[PDB]
Amino acid sequence: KVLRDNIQGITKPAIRRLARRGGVKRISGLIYEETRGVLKVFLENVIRDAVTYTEHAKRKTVTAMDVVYALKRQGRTLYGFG
Amino acid sequence: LRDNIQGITKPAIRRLARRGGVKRISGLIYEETRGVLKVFLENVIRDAVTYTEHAKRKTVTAMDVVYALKRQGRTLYGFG
Amino acid sequence: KPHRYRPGTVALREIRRYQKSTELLIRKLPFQRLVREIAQDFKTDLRFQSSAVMALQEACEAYLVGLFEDTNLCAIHAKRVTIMPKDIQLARRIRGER
Amino acid sequence: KKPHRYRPGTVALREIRRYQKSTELLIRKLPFQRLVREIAQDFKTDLRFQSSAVMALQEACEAYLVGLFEDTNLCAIHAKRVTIMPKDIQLARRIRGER
Amino acid sequence: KRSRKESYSIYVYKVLKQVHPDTGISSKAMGIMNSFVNDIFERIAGEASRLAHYNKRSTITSREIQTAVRLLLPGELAKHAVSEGTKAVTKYTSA
Amino acid sequence: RKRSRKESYSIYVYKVLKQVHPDTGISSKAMGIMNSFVNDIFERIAGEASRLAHYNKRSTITSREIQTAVRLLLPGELAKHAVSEGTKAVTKYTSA
Amino acid sequence: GKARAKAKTRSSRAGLQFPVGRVHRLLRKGNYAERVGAGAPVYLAAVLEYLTAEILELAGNAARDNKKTRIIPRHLQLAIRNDEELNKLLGKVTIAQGGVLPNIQAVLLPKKT
Amino acid sequence: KARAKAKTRSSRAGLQFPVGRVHRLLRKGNYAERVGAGAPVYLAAVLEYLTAEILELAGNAARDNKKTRIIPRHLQLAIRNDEELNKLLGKVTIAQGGVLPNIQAVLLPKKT
Amino acid sequence: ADADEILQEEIKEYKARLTCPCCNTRKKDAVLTKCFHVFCFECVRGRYEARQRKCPKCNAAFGAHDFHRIYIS
Amino acid sequence: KCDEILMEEIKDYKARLTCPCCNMRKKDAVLTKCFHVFCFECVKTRYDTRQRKCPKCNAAFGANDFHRIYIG
DNA sequence: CTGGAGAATCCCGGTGCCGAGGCCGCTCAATTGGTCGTAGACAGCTCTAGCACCGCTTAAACGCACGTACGCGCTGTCCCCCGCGTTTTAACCGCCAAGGGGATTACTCCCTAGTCTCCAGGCACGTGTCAGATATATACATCCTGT
DNA sequence: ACAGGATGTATATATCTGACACGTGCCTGGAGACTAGGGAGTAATCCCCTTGGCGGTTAAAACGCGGGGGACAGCGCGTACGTGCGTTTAAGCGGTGCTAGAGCTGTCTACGACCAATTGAGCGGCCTCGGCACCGGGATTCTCCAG
Ligand SMILES: [Zn+2]
Ligand SMILES: [Zn+2]
Ligand SMILES: [Zn+2]
Ligand SMILES: [Zn+2]
Repeated sequence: KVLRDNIQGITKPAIRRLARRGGVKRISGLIYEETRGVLKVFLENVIRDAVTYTEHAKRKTVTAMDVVYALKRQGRTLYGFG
Repeated sequence: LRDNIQGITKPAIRRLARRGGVKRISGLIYEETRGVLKVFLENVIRDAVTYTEHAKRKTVTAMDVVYALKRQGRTLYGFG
Repeated sequence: KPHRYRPGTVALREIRRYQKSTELLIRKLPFQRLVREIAQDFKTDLRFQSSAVMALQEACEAYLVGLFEDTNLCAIHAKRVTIMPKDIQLARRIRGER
Repeated sequence: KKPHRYRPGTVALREIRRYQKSTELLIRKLPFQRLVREIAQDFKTDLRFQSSAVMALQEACEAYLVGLFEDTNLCAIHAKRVTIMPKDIQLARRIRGER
Repeated sequence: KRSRKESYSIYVYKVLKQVHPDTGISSKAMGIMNSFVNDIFERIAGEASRLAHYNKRSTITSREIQTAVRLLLPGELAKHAVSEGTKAVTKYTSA
Repeated sequence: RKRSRKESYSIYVYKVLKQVHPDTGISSKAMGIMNSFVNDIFERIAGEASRLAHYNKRSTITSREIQTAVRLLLPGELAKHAVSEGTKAVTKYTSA
Repeated sequence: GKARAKAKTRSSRAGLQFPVGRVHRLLRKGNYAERVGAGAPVYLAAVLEYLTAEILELAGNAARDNKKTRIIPRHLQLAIRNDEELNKLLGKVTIAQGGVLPNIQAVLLPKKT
Repeated sequence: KARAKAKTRSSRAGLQFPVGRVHRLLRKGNYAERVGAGAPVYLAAVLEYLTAEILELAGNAARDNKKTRIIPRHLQLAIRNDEELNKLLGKVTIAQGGVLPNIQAVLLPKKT
Repeated sequence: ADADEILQEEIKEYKARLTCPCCNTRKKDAVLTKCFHVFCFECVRGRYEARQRKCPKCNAAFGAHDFHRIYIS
Repeated sequence: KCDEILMEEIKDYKARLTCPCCNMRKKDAVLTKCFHVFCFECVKTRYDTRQRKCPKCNAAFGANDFHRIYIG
């Protein structure tokens, strides 16, 4: 099975909630599409690094270790997963 | 050595802004730029002096400076 | 007689309730599907641990919240209370993402 | 009669072009060296500096201030301004992560 | 056989009970703590390795760790960590 | 007082420049820039490959760790071109 | 002769809760240097234990005022973000399930006419 | 006593960059307790390719500046005019390289 | 009939040398100032983006702005 | 009506490979200041008459600024 | 400028639940006690360059005059986003179920550390010489006043 | 929108001048050749645990609408900053001179690796009860319209 246009799954209320946690009062209507774009770019970078780490390990499953290494790679060190 | 931050003169800061593509500069820019420059020098020089102190040296070499810059994600080329 | 709050007050209430809370603000299945779509764009026939997807969601939510904080600061800088795509672009380019 | 006077901004644009085409140091060397020694004596008294160390510090500070002024100009343009104000530098530094 | 993994969980819990006798901790918080300890250990050890390489030293001593702590940790935290490390090294030297 | 011995990539950078720009010279400052760049990229690839070997509990760094480190660190099409060049050199080295 | 001491951990010799032996082993197997001194694991374990004690004290303080006797990642996040010095130590680090520090820009508050 | 005279591993792989020096630095840099035979070859190839790319771009900039000698300004222009090579060295500053000449469009004269 | 065939043949010959050898799909609008040969702008832009800084036919090395768009019409 | 487009197609292509001024020979020269294409002998003869300006866009150029090209 | 009505939130308390923490068993890695090698601390010497002062020149900083353009406050207007009710929808939980491959073990082989000798690749030094600033002398691209 | 006057900038030739490119002598760091032993590649197994489906349901998303409050264009002003000019300052360049400390070298010793025996710390599994989530209701607090 293949997956398409799941970037729309990051919905408008979800982006509004994320902005609320970021202390944003008013949100323009064009914020959402740019948020999909930038989140997609960030996910492409992180997932590409994680997939490269998985490919090096001869593995066909992306573990939390690969994601943690990809995050500590990009100056985005993540705690609580190993 | 006292009050050498004013040695970073107003026209020098304007020249720096011109290289940064700044067309108009406020008069209050210069003092705050001197302050942030002082902060940057404090960080870099503190790291460089720590590197020098570890080597049991009393001279701050250029390699200590480039190590200090590389520590702060500001890698500099041309000094080793 | 219907009761309505003036605009912004409910938004402030959501700001407070989502800054007090810590749970994920994105639905789990759509984000998992997006991650799997990007992964199969990179490498086909791929499997994901649940902890890996949760870590990716934590990282993406943290990144988006920080980006929205910087975007909000950009909005205040331009004497605005609403954020615009120019605010996001300016924040990203200052952070070095562009 | 009528001595020549460039309009405000075109001289500034000419300096922008000149200092973006050129590569030399924009701060006089002796005052910056004195500033470096002033800041360094607060960490270790009786300290010596290699000359190349001072040039490396000067290059780093030139680059940092040029990038900071680039971000400052972008912040000023974002606020629909062509002049840079201290709040522009504060916003740029806080987004960059120093503040 | 059976998988075996090591963590700073018991050490973090002992430190917590030393500093907060009547306070608990969750599994997720303990994971945060373990990740923090490994991250700081990696940073300090890598910095000490870099000092050893720069100074051509083939060994990592307490001087390298102290310099790494001074370089990485900020300000008053670095000062307290340096004092604690020196105290522990002097105590270990006697015993 | 004797004379020391300092290693550098200066002659290698000069050979590469001569094989890519036969009639173009390089200044000493630019040579220093190039040597610093080579050292930085070398240490970066080596550190990433060391971390890769540590993650996989592997005691040796082979061509595959450098493969992964180049695919990671180098961006865009630099990555795939350096992959092609490295695989070409490895094949030519194993053949001879 | 066989007359020897039973055991005496280096952590107890240095008066540390953190393991000097495990830190020494990780230093040896981390390929940091060809050799590791005797006092290097002691110093590193002391520094790690001090940092752990600081962050755990702050986290317990954050948990106490929340009527919770059990530290959660939210308490750790609050402890790190309130302490600007630990915050700058861990500026580029994100904590899972920690949320964010509650703050709102002063201009976003209601005008209250 | 019969043996082959000499053949550097850089010459075997057709590389200008030193495979032997890279191998020695890989062992001496404390990266792993073992280093494979093909790892320095591949790393030298990658370093040589990056050197060739940056040097070709710098020489192109030098020719466009009517100079036959590469200066740090030419290297800086080569880095900043190539997006991939720019973001490979995004957090890297070059001594005496200057900056890429650009002016924001709002700063240009209004032509009024 | 013969005249139409000859005209179609020479039109095909015109199509042969008016189209970029690298692409052979659509018309040339650019020149490299190193090899003095005409190509189309986005093919050489892709080659530069593909980090292939060699001319498709003579393999001459060209820079970032050694190619510029040609105003044929 | 297919043939009606045919000589219309001829006049469109035949116009744009020939010199804008001479209008009788294929273009084989360029001007890099104005980014325009002329033929070789026209720019030779119009350079020899000491007028260094582009006939259509009025761009000044030097001797080394214009050169032979292979349009084909 | 508040009263009061409506709605969101805090607090108090009972109850169940699931995971935090204590305990037990085991096992493997940290400890102890030696040997042996060599890394570095330690004194001594050399000599490179860092520092300090001096004087002349002139580039640059500085203080001021004056104009102008733009930063900012105010006004209008207007339209886009927020609050909210309703309908849809697919997220989420539970349960089931298959099998994919992560992880571990065992075996073998080949690849790399280690050694010894050897030689030539590269570095330090020296020296010719030539892009290259550095001037003038001449021919266009803007800037600004003016109509 | 268009002269033109002036200002600045882009090309075309002599001329020195250190810096750069090439030639030499070492010498020590890579290359050849060979050993040996451990790291890892490969085959096999098994058992987590990941993926996929089905069903309930229900919280959340999507939709549409009213309106109000913020975005933005425009206007006015006044002041802060740009530009130019005369003045003063100190940066820069060179030259000398002194020596402090970088850098290197020889001793040797005292730490760090290595290794055999072992044992006590630390991890996996079990289990229990209590901290906490949740439900539910009242009291408190915030918001907003209408006086
Ligand atoms: Zn083409
Ligand atoms: Zn060609
Ligand atoms: Zn013609
Ligand atoms: Zn023209």
